[PDB]
Amino acid sequence: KPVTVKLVDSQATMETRSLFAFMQEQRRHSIMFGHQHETTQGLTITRTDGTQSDTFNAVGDFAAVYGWDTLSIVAPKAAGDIVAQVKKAYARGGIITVSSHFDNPKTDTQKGVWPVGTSWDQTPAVVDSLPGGAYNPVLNGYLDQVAEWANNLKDEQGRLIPVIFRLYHENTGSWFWWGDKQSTPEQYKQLFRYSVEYLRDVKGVRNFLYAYSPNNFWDVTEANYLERYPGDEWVDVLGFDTYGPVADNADWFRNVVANAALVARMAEARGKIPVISGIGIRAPDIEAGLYDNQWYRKLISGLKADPDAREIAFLLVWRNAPQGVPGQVPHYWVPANRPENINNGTLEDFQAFYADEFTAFNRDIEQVYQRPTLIVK
Ligand SMILES: OC[C@H]1O[C@@H](O[C@H]2[C@H](O)[C@H](O)[C@@H](O)O[C@@H]2CO)[C@@H](O)[C@@H](O)[C@@H]1O
Ligand code: NA
Ligand SMILES: [Zn+2]
Repeated sequence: KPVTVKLVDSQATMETRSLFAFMQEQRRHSIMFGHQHETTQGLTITRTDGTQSDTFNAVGDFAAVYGWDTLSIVAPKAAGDIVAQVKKAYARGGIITVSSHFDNPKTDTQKGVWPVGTSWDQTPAVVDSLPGGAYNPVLNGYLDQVAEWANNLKDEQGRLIPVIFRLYHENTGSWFWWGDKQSTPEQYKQLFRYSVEYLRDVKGVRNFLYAYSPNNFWDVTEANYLERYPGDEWVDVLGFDTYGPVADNADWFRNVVANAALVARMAEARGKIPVISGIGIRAPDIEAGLYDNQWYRKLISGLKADPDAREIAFLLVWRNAPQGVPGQVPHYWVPANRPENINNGTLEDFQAFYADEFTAFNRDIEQVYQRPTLIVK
């Protein structure tokens, strides 16, 4: 049966429309597991060509949702090209999402001392990057490259590969140049809308669903989520990102569930897909060598028990850095099939999460892209 969909891009390809329809249905039957750099970064992988993952080595299947970033698309592509690996993920029926760690359009010529000129350069650049602003051409250059990438991202039959494109995330904090100290809510909304319009209307991107993802709220209300929300005309996917303590984390887990419940209820009301677009133990705790060997079991237990939170389409955890990060300190979220994670109980935790009937990995999702749809618009 053909389902009626209303997308940000009413001219989206049939496969893109199908992806939306798939998640609309699937989300009330499972939660898909997502992983950033699934087949491009791992502690246990010997090839980064898109054929291996730490997830696969841990549980025998890939993540259902594959996350990557504009750090692999926009010059200087610090994270490396991902076209081949995206194509491999799509060929095995996976779902692709790309987040936007854009450089700072006001300061990107000044790179040298980290974090100058990067997403993490907190110099406000929202006002300055909108049309009329001096750095609008710099932002447009980034968007040009995203569009060229999207417009040429084709499968073996020459059809465009759908991507869930997540823009200006974690915007309710101030660690990024598009954050809440860097912009009024109206200015942020304009940046998001301008960028979607540029991609869709100026550059003709037809294979994107658009995702919005602030941080978790501690005062979990619709009014709070709506303050910087770009609007129903501009967003297909309602998400949030949340990172918590490794220890004494019951309150944080309740907050995860509350935020997921909110986005799920909002998504049903607004005809959107609710997701958790980024979730994990906070990086500093992992980097200190700490672990919670019940983390994944607590996550799935809490989510599936709640009648609203359970309705999210996916949750995504962050990258498994093969050599960690400079402190080298560990920086990974999927427990690896190796002595350290066997011994500390985290591998068992993740294997139990995989075994859970409500989690969906890559072999658990079928006919994602061939569903008939009608479009409103
Ligand atoms: O891959 C881009 C950088 O990602 C960082 O990880 C952050 C991420 O920026 C988000 O804030 C959220 O997902 O939390 C993640 C973990 O703290 C780090 O992995 C950097 O090393 C990357 O360059
Ligand atoms: Na679900
Ligand atoms: Zn159903």
